Amino acid sequence: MDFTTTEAAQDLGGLVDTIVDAVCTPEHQRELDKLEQRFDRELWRKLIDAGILSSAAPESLGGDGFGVLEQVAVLVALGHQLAAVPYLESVVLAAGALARFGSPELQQGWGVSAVSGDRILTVALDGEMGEGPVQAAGTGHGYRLTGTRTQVGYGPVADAFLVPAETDSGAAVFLVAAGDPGVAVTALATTGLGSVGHLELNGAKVDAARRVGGTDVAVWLGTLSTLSRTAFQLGVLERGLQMTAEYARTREQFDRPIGSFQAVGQRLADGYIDVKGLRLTLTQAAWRVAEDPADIDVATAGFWAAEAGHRVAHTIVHVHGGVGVDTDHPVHRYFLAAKQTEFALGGATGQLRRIGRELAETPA
Amino acid sequence: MDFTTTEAAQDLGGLVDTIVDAVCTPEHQRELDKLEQRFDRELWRKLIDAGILSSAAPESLGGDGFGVLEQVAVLVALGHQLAAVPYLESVVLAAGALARFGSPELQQGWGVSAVSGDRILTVALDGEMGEGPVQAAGTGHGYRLTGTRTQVGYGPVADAFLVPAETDSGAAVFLVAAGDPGVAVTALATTGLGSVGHLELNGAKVDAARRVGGTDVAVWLGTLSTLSRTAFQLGVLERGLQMTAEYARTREQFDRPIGSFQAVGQRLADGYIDVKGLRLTLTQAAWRVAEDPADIDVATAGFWAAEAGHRVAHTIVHVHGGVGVDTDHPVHRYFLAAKQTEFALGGATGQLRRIGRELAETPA
Amino acid sequence: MRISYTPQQEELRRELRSYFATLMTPERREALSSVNVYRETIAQMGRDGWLALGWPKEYGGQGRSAMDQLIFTDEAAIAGAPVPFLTINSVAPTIMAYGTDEQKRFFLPRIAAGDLHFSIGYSEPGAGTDLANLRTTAVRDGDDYVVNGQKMWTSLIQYADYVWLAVRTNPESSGAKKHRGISVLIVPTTAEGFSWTPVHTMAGPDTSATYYSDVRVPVANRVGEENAGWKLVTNQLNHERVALVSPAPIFGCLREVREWAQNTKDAGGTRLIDSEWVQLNLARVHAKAEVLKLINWELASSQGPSPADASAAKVFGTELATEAYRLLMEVLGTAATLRQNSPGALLRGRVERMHRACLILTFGGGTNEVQRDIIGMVALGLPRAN
Amino acid sequence: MRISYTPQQEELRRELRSYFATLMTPERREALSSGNVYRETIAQMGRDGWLALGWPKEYGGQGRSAMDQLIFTDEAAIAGAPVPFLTINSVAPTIMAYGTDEQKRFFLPRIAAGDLHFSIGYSEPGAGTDLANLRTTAVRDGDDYVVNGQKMWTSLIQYADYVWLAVRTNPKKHRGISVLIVPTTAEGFSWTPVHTMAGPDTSATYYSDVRVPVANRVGEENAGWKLVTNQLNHERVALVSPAPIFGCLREVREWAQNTKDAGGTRLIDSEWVQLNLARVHAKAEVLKLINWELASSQSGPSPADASAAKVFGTELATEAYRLLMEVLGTAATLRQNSPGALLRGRVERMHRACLILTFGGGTNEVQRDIIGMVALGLPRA
Ligand SMILES: Cc1cc2c(cc1C)N(C[C@H](O)[C@H](O)[C@H](O)COP(=O)(O)OP(=O)(O)OC[C@H]1O[C@@H](n3cnc4c(N)ncnc43)[C@H](O)[C@@H]1O)c1[nH]c(=O)[nH]c(=O)c1N2
Ligand SMILES: Cc1cc2c(cc1C)N(C[C@H](O)[C@H](O)[C@H](O)COP(=O)(O)OP(=O)(O)OC[C@H]1O[C@@H](n3cnc4c(N)ncnc43)[C@H](O)[C@@H]1O)c1[nH]c(=O)[nH]c(=O)c1N2
Repeated sequence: MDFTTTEAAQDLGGLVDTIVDAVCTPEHQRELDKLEQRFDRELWRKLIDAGILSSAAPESLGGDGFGVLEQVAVLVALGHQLAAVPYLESVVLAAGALARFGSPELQQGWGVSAVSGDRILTVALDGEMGEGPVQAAGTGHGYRLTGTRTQVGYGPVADAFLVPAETDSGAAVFLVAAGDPGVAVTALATTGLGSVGHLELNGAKVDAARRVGGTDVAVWLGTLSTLSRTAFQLGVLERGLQMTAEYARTREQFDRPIGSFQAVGQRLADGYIDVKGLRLTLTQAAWRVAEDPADIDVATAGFWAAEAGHRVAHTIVHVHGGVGVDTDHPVHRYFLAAKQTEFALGGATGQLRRIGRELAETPA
Repeated sequence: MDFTTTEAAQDLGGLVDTIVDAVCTPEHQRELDKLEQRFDRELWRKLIDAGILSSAAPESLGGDGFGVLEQVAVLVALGHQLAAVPYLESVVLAAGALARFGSPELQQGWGVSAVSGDRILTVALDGEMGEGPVQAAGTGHGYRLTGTRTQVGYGPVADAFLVPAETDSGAAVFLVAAGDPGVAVTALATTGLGSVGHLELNGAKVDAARRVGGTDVAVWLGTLSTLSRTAFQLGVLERGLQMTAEYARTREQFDRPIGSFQAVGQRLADGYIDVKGLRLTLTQAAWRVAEDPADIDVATAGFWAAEAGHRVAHTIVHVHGGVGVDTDHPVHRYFLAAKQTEFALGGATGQLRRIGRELAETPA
Repeated sequence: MRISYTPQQEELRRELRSYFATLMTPERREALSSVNVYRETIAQMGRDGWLALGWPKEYGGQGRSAMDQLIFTDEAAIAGAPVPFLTINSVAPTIMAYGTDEQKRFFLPRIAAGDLHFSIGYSEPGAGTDLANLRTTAVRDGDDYVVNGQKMWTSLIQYADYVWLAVRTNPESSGAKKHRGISVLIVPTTAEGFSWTPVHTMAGPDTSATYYSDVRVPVANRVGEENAGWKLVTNQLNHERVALVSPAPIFGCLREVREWAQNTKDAGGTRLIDSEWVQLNLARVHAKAEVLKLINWELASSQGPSPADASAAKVFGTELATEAYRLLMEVLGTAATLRQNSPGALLRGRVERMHRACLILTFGGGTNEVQRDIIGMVALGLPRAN
Repeated sequence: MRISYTPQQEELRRELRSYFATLMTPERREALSSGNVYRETIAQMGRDGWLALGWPKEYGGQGRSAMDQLIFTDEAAIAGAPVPFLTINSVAPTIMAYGTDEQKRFFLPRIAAGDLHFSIGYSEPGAGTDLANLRTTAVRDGDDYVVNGQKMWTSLIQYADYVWLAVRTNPKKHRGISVLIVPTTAEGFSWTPVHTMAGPDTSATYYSDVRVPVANRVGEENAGWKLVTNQLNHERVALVSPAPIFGCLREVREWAQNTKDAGGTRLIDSEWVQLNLARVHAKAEVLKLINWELASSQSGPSPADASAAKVFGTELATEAYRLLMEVLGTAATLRQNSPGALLRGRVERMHRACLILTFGGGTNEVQRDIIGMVALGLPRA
């Protein structure tokens, strides 16, 4: 038993924290608020230049070959400052799937370009409520895809999307370029105010070589998506909680720090407990996925990301009072980011449902 | 709009309180703990002699004709001292059902007898986990009942039971005497430590005239059972909470009342809120039932009895510390009684499930 | 004993439901919820008699009950109508109870008509929950007070004709803070030395900071006696009705999500509402919102109501909102975080909108920790914790 | 990085599972669930080497890690083995750290062998969470202290050979305290039973002019506060095992898999049951993980994490046993002795047994104050 993360994870995490601390000042966050698409190009360029994208990407795509633990470390460090960059979508998920499942042809063009930061890839796992999956009809040269996918992270600024769809052979995942005919991306306005899109495929033709793989690709993407968003959530909540503690030591009412009222301390301690729970379950889940079954440990940590998310986001705001909602202060964005991820995970209940099914199906 | 109960209810509640306060001393409660069956014969006699049983019973059974509000007041007052008498089982439920649905023959013997306090009736609504309903085969003329029921209040000291059972014609409710052949009652040891039985019917013959009625009887009994247990729970929790507050006002540690630590005050306030929620929903549900749906209002209050029950019971013990578990003190029995009723209601989740079904089935 | 609306109350509900549906059209809402309409809307409600519904007949009102007022609050909440509650439920009855005759004749009918608007100037950067810490000062100079300081969170100031301003009189004496010796002044927003700057929130509403630089107002603008304003600003003697947290938005969101789940399929082709988990979420919302409805009915029918029950309702209801909108958002799935006016928003983004709007209420209106201290002391006899 | 037991930790776990299955026979379990079995059982564990597992080799122990101790605790909890933890994890190491050479030679090997039993005489009626308020006094008379007062909640006294007694040797409040070893044979010592709804019996103890040698004092006069509050961490972190929660979850889950609901569908096929069980699982995982971290990091863990684990785990128990009792339906409240009890009434038993832990071992409100001060830098309230 040993909870120390790798030396490479600690080094990456530390370097990313130095970078986001320098770049994501309170003023910088306010400037990002004015963009039509919240994508922090300055940050992204500094991360590319420092080697962050290539560090935990496969050697086949030009990376240094670190893996899931190091990706988790980067995501937690990014979360600290609500980083508006598609590390998760492009490197962890899209490039990860090309490297694991895709042809050398998909790797060497799209894969390599994602890892170098020249292109932005994303994945489109979520459907609109009440609608069925994307349908992929077989043509001569390939496929025609018809359907929609929503809540696509960085959709409006992405070069291409990995899209699950039903085929005559069963489920598969296709790479669909933003410029293919029959492809339309519509910007969405979400709680978190991030870059998010709706993807409409209206007979979008794709060549056979755009098929990344079969049903195993979507499963892997689902798992890593929960894990990765859990990591980013930890960073959001860890920093949020710390900011709130520091506020409670500073803000005085009734001639004393609000942090000296036992009601406030009790609530902030429960926050520490929630964040610690998230931290520990994320650690277990990440070690399990690195093992390479993990589904239940991942869902446990996902539950914690949603659950700590709800309680800690509310605590952050309540203890700050007016300052917690005033958009001249940085506090408010921690609530928004925590909530966007809470429901991107399907909520506490969606994650508990995946756990409960496993407990039902596998004999005790 | 008016939330104040009737003058009669206030007068009954008050009289019951003076009675249970005089009889249910801490020494008396300890004596009850030594009995094989927790049935407070001295209290029961005082209630009979004071006219409490007959006051809110129908005139057809020899009562004074007050109704559900006045029954509720009595149940809440009983709850205050964890009264070990079958008021709920015998007078509210069993006699109530004979009066509303049964033949003049069932009313004038068994009914009148329950209301005078000469016999103890109860009802057996709950089945054993994993087993089906009692089955009533047509003799005829009459019926053979085969099956079990469990968690029967006052089962081991009851003269007769109302038992729901499936017939060819559908569901019906039968009066079964403790002495009928094929009838066996086994004493159960439960969290609450109250008089509770298991009922086995092995081809128990009953005459046609023992059929109380059809499916509407079982529905009415299910509804009134939830409502009456909710009322008794309010009495348990409001007194529990008051005792805890009094303790906290006087017990000192660190040279000050434990009640002066803000953490304690916040938790006791949340306790007041929960108890108040229970009081309010009980009020609505009792008013609605007195009116004749009511079913959803009653499940809402049942949810509150289970939910407040869990939280308030725990609060009562935690804030008392060791005194809260020491059987030389009366505090512990409030936890036990709260928990017995929580699960007799099916738990918070059972009650929510009934609500959710109605919200699903009835168009919004 | 009656736990339902009377026929007359039902008729009022129907009347208000229809009234607000004609007043709060999509066009009017669009206009109010974006960066003319606000003043016209209020003047219309004034002409129609709704602003003075609850005032005594002696002061031009209809004399209606606290229950009728509750109905009005709920139906306004249902429609999104921007009723200036603090002006009509606090400013005006405070003038009625403690004002001079000249204040009564000038302000009351112009407030009732909806032609005159107030903002509440209580809070400061150093006086939020601890309002007794306010430092904005008013110094006597002839027949005027000279006012210096600043307020924070001064809402609706861009429409305001006057600030209802809490000030510290006799700053010279250094009277102990525990005496709460403040005064209330009516300050016109035309006064020289007055200015404001906008404040934006994530919760939704805009508000402001206001500033007072040697602002001169007549002593005749003081409401109540010098240093006796605390009671005015905290409703200490119950001259106002209890401020209620309406359950109507929680029930409305529940109703709309419930209806949507009845008419929408999951992957398998089943109605969404036929899932047990969805039913449990909606049920919890129902069973808890019932408490907020009932406690408010009791409070309104009680009109004093115990300060413990007023505090209980406010804590319970504002905590509940955070919980309820969460449970509902889980049901809405991939649509949950789509804001009003995003493509793909469901139910007009109402649930997402409320989950952010309700954030201000837990710490506003007396923060929930302080409310719980009140419940403990008043209802349970607990001793002071600080 | 490894979030699993090493081979050696796994073999210890495996060994203990088997050892406790063989020790806790049905005859022995029956007998403990009603000199006798309690003393014989402890003497057997002592002979088998388990009582000194965690002690330094210098004092006859095996010198094993905090992780090994955690494993021991868990497997004892799984078996219901009545390990005298306070005697072996607090009394003994306090003697090791602050005792005279004579105390060390007499007490340590008799404790390790399981032949000598202690009770902890800290609390009094007026000194619970505020232990520094204790008033039981010890006054010097020649080579003896003369002890007068009373203790409350003095557990396991009926088997005790000695009381580990906190006394006031000076009438700040925290600075006037010493620890005395007091034989239960002493003249002027008596006790009366205290029964609890939670399950375990305990006692009140009384000390009427009780004489004990000054040689029975452990540490320096008036320096006993340090001893009794583990101020210098001479003891390992007290852990709240998750093993009973996971055990109950497992048993309920199996039962729900093998039992029909209305219709002949398995009980576990209900979505509500799955959500209850999932919640138990997901939360019990945190208790498992935080304890693993605490133990593997003593290879000091933050006082904040120790407090966090204790609050989280003692609160979790009250929530978990509720959720499992919902699943058990009409069987939930059946106690262990009862006809119809399911799973031997284990879940019902645990829902009452866990009540003492929220206020015991430093009450949760205080534990949260520590987290706030230590982890979050909050000021004294
Ligand atoms: C959008 C908007 C709109 C308005 C207002 C605010 C905002 C955000 N308000 C003022 C609002 O009502 C104000 O925020 C509160 O009244 C509280 O003050 P602070 O925000 O400074 O929180 P403050 O710093 O006082 O408190 C922050 C937190 O500290 C803790 N705390 C404080 N005291 C405590 C105690 N005694 N015990 C335990 N914990 C304690 C609580 O967690 C509390 O929530 C206002 N005002 C006005 O004058 N006119 C107006 O129109 C409006 N409208
Ligand atoms: C069955 C059993 C067995 C044992 C013991 C008890 C019991 C019930 N104990 C003692 C037990 O650990 C003890 O009850 C606690 O250490 C607390 O003391 P009180 O019961 O007096 O509660 P106390 O009256 O101190 O506390 C009651 C409540 O008040 C609140 N409170 C108190 N202080 C507070 C603060 N600072 N801030 C906020 N809230 C506060 C908390 O809610 C707390 O639970 C013991 N002792 C011993 O010497 N030897 C033994 O063997 C045992 N074993």
